Amino acid sequence: FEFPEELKTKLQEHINYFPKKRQAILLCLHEIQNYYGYIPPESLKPLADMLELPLNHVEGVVAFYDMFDREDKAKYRIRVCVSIVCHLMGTNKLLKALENILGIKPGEVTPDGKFKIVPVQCLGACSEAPVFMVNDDEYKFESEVQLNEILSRYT
Amino acid sequence: EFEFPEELKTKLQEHINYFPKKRQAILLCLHEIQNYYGYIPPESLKPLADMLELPLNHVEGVVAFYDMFDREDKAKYRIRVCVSIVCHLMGTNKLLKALENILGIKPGEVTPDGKFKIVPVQCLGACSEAPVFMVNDDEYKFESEVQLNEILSRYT
Amino acid sequence: SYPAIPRIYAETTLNMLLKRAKKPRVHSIDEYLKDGGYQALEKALNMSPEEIIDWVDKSTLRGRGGAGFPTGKKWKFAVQNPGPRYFICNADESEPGTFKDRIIIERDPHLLIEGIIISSYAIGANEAYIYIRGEYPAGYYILRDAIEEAKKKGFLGKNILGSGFDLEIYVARGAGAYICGEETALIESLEGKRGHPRLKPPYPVQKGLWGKPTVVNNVETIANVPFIISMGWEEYRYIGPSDYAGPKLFPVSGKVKKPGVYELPMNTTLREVIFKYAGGTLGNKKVKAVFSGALDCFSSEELDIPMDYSPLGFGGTGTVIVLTEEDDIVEAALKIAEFYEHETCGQCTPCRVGCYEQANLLEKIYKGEATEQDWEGFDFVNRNIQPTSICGLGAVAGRLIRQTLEKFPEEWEKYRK
Amino acid sequence: RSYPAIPRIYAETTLNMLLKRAKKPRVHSIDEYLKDGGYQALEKALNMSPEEIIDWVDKSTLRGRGGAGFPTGKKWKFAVQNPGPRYFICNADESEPGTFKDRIIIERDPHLLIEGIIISSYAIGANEAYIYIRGEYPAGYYILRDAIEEAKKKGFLGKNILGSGFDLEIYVARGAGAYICGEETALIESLEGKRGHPRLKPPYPVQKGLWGKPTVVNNVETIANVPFIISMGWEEYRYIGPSDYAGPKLFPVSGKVKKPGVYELPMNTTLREVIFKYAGGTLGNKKVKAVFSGALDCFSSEELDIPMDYSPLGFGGTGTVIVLTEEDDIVEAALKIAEFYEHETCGQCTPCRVGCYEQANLLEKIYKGEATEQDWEGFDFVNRNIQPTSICGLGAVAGRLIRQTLEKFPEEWEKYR
Ligand SMILES: CC(=O)C1=CN([C@@H]2O[C@H](COP(=O)(O)OP(=O)(O)OC[C@H]3O[C@@H](n4cnc5c(N)ncnc54)[C@H](O)[C@@H]3O)[C@@H](O)[C@H]2O)C=CC1
Ligand SMILES: CC(=O)C1=CN([C@@H]2O[C@H](COP(=O)(O)OP(=O)(O)OC[C@H]3O[C@@H](n4cnc5c(N)ncnc54)[C@H](O)[C@@H]3O)[C@@H](O)[C@H]2O)C=CC1
Ligand SMILES: Cc1cc2c(cc1C)N(C[C@H](O)[C@H](O)[C@H](O)COP(=O)(O)O)c1[nH]c(=O)[nH]c(=O)c1N2
Ligand SMILES: Cc1cc2c(cc1C)N(C[C@H](O)[C@H](O)[C@H](O)COP(=O)(O)O)c1[nH]c(=O)[nH]c(=O)c1N2
Ligand code: SF4
Ligand code: SF4
Ligand code: FES
Ligand code: FES
Ligand code: NA
Ligand code: NA
Ligand code: NA
Ligand code: NA
Ligand code: NA
Ligand code: NA
Ligand code: NA
Ligand code: NA
Ligand code: NA
Repeated sequence: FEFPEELKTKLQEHINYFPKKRQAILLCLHEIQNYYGYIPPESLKPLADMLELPLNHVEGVVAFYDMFDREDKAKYRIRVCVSIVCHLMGTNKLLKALENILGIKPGEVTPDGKFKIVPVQCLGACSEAPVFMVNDDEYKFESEVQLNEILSRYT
Repeated sequence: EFEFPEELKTKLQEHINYFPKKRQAILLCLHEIQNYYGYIPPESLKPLADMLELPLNHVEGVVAFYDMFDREDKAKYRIRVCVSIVCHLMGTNKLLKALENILGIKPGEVTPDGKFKIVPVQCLGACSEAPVFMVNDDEYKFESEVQLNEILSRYT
Repeated sequence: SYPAIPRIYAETTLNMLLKRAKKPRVHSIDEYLKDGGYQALEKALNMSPEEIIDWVDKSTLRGRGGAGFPTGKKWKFAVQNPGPRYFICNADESEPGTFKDRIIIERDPHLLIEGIIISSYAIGANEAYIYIRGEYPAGYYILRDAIEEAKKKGFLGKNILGSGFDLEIYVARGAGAYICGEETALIESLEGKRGHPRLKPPYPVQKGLWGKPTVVNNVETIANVPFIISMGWEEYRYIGPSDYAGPKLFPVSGKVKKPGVYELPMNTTLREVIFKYAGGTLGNKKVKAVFSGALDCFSSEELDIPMDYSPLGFGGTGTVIVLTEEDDIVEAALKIAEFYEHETCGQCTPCRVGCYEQANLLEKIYKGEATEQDWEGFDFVNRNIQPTSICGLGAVAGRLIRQTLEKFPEEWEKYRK
Repeated sequence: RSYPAIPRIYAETTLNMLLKRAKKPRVHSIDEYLKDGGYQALEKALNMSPEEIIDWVDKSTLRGRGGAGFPTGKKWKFAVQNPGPRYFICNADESEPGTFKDRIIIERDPHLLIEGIIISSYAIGANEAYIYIRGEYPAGYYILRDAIEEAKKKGFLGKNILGSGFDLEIYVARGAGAYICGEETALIESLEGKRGHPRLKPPYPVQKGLWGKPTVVNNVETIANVPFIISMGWEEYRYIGPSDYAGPKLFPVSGKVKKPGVYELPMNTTLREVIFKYAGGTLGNKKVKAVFSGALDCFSSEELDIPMDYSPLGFGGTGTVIVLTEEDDIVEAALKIAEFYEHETCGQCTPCRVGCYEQANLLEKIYKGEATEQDWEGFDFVNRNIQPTSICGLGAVAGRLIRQTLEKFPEEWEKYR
């Protein structure tokens, strides 16, 4: 396995950004996940070499940090907050609306690999509960009609 | 000399700062003045002109033009009675009669206590609810004298 | 807390403009957002202004303020002129029998606001106005509060939703003049002056507020804009007849069982408005006439016309004041004359003297104190209000009354004897 | 410059300091920051000795806004007694439930934070500084990267800043989903490219931090105060609020209030005032049952009259106000707090590892009505025994709020027994 040159260039920028290469590990893993829609297991050995770190170190880090997903490829990650404020204000309504539109529940991917619902802890937008993200974009859920229109923006 | 009380002057300054140009606030200011005093005091116009950076005769002409402003009669509550086509068809005269029975005044007149003035006005844009009147900013369908009496009892 | 407003009945077959405003209460931004509100704006900001103009043009949207001028075409005229440009929402609604615009303002203010934002973007205006008549104080407080809600949610201010588009909406109040709904008098009032109409041309789109390109559009017109963007122009054009497409509001008053505002397609006939929707006449009396505000008088022989902007259509504001068989047409004509007497701005001599004399003499006729000369004078004056007039008031101050003279000669004759 | 979508959190200020710009929900770039007099505090700072800056920050009575309220000046003094090089770290990991105060500074007024970081770095003699921002704030990350570049171009970062001989680079690191990485020592481990495992304290970072060197870690909101202290002087700063607990404070208010959002207020404000005077009262005007101070404390409705300060009887914490009303099931809410700690224990310490897990696992059984008598007794035991041997604050408090609900709402718990 080998990184495409456009991605490798991007990883090199991160590695060169901080004073020490190993500081770039999380920026690198975000970049990888952005590129592939998940963390390819085969990507870690080459990344470890670029960071001048042992492979097991890199594996331990991927395992520790909940945002990284080595299991499921998805184009769009719908992160749904399931913490206290969103729960009080209507996480379950958002989840039901998502099941109506997409036919999936938290932890599942659509068969086309387009959407995965990820249950997450407080997203720091609790005044706008219930909160969800679609990749980097963040939104307040208002209603199913509203949600349907938002999701239609992601092709 | 006449000066605006600070509570009024403050509100006038908000309006004047609201639009991009000071002079655009002229009607909002005059509404505010009439709200405070129960009419437009003639003496108020020169200070307002100064605040708007307009000539006095400009302000005077604007007050004269706009029918909502009243330089003659102080009144705590203006009972605006619609006298246009739909309200006329549906019972303006019944409403005027009820008002005369309760308050003892006709259109154009003020009660002796200065509390109520009846103001005949053109179509108020609530014609489905004819006959229509306002009491200051509140607006109502007239149903009957007993009902009108209850409405007016809320203005003290 | 807002001033008391009468609870005007509202009914819709289309569920668009009156989707929320059929319920007589303020719908605030959260309720608006629950119904998908402001998603049309988000869509619009991802389109070019030129595209938005194109969609509004192809929709067939015509001016709902009464003249029916094609809206997209108005916008195109504006944008061919150098900026800055201004966008004005005309909420002066003061035509007799007309209460269609206030129910949007007072019940679903965000529909209007969303429309203003999209329209302003379309024509490149960074400053917009609502001019609301002074006798709508509640509408004013509701709009001010709604605009602050829109600011809170980032739909107004600088760099709206990262688009680079900036907009402020200012709310101005009228203070008693019908003429300030005439678009050029409205502009004079926004500039801090008396409401005196300007000679046209130029039209506002060439020379308006502070002499810059300015679009004036009616409340109802603007309320259509979110639907055009949300549905697309083709889907919008499926509503009603393809040549006069979209929802229309019809304020119905007078001698009907169910007076109120009806949202209906424009292929609806006048007879259907009265009998199918507004519940027929009070006491099931016969229709004598319908006043289209203070503009036209239709007789009972003219009820099968479409409520559209065609030459043979009802046109105007869609305002339907129903008179029945026992209503005296001369008494009704007097009220129309009194209206115009009260509202001429006086700049033009035949309008000034003609509106006054028409009312003065018709009162004499009505009271049976008219001389033969007063009769002949009334006829002459009625025919001579229009010459030299620089705005539509003088053009039409004799129109409805003349139509009653032609359509109800027997009633008038009773007065001439 | 296009950024990911951010919901438009409402923000309101009585003091016009931290939220002078951030009360408007958009990015304020360097030109707007400069127009408001920004970066003049830095210039003034660079004409001062580090020693004097520390003195001012000490005399301001500024306390850590990350939640513990440690005196900031004292923290800095401790660092500078140790030989360099030294490092400065801005903690932007903000992941406590209910807590969204820091992001509005980052996303709307980044230069306020940047200016604070430069002054603070100069004060402690750090030439290398970091912002560690949680991974779930991607917009904040890009906004900060862009602002740093703006600052560089205007000569506020780099070598020999404004001819002072002071050098600074600010690096922006991202988290990747671990609440624990907000704990200052786990944050440092993460910056060093490792798992976010907290270290035994003491030593505190000011003695031994990043690469073993003296390191000051301060919260976003703490740092954002620094430009004001320099701009106005410490005397003037102390005139804000009560003289013991001086300065502006941000209060993120969520849950069952009419106006959820961030409020900038002085710390003599009561909790009752926050909810009722500022946040508009409760949804549906329902009675307040409890306030959760993030995931740390539970206040009952008998404890609303407390000051929002760092006093022993005060609200304390981060200022986070999650409101629950009379219908909200306290056991259901406790389960959500238990689930949070279950998901975030790093697992180094055995009672924390097993305790956070079992607390959640058993409370779910209790909630679902499937708990045995031994499950109930086990729950009580585990809740009281998460803390022993813990080396960071998570283990120390993972049972705290839940225990408070057990003591303050026994009626409701007993119903589940
Ligand atoms: C709703 C309400 O309370 C009232 C409504 N009206 C209505 O006002 C209408 C007359 O309005 P106006 O005199 O503005 O009509 P118009 O036909 O001269 O112009 C209509 C619109 O199209 C524009 N327009 C017309 N010709 C144009 C041209 N050549 N180029 C650019 N714009 C043009 C013009 O600027 C205006 O906005 C009547 O039909 C009434 O129904 C009158 C009084 C009160
Ligand atoms: C904002 C947010 O998302 C979260 C905030 N928190 C808050 O974190 C707080 C606990 O933090 P910590 O365990 O760091 O508190 P502490 O009291 O041990 O120390 C606070 C600061 O003072 C320094 N400090 C304390 N004693 C010191 C000493 N003797 N010498 C030097 N520095 C000292 C210490 O290094 C840290 O920076 C709680 O009150 C929570 O409110 C927790 C989780 C998430
Ligand atoms: C005397 C008089 C009074 C008014 C008008 C005309 C005249 C002659 N017009 C029509 C106005 O000038 C203009 O045509 C419309 O506002 C344009 O908007 P639309 O193209 O209809 O959307 C008008 N329009 C409106 O929207 N509200 C109003 O209250 C009035 N009042
Ligand atoms: C589990 C856990 C999690 C966090 C913290 C603590 C603990 C125990 N702390 C507090 C942090 O360790 C430290 O006290 C502050 O960052 C110090 O800065 P101030 O003195 O508040 O300016 C903390 N602080 C902060 O600024 N942001 C955060 O996201 C967190 N998260
Ligand atoms: S036609 Fe009549 S209302 Fe219009 S400008 Fe002339 S005088 Fe004024
Ligand atoms: S107390 Fe808990 S979170 Fe803190 S270091 Fe120990 S196991 Fe990790
Ligand atoms: S609890 Fe969902 S964003 Fe905070
Ligand atoms: S005629 Fe009276 S409100 Fe219209
Ligand atoms: Na270094
Ligand atoms: Na979950
Ligand atoms: Na301007
Ligand atoms: Na009215
Ligand atoms: Na209404
Ligand atoms: Na604005
Ligand atoms: Na009038
Ligand atoms: Na300023
Ligand atoms: Na520069």
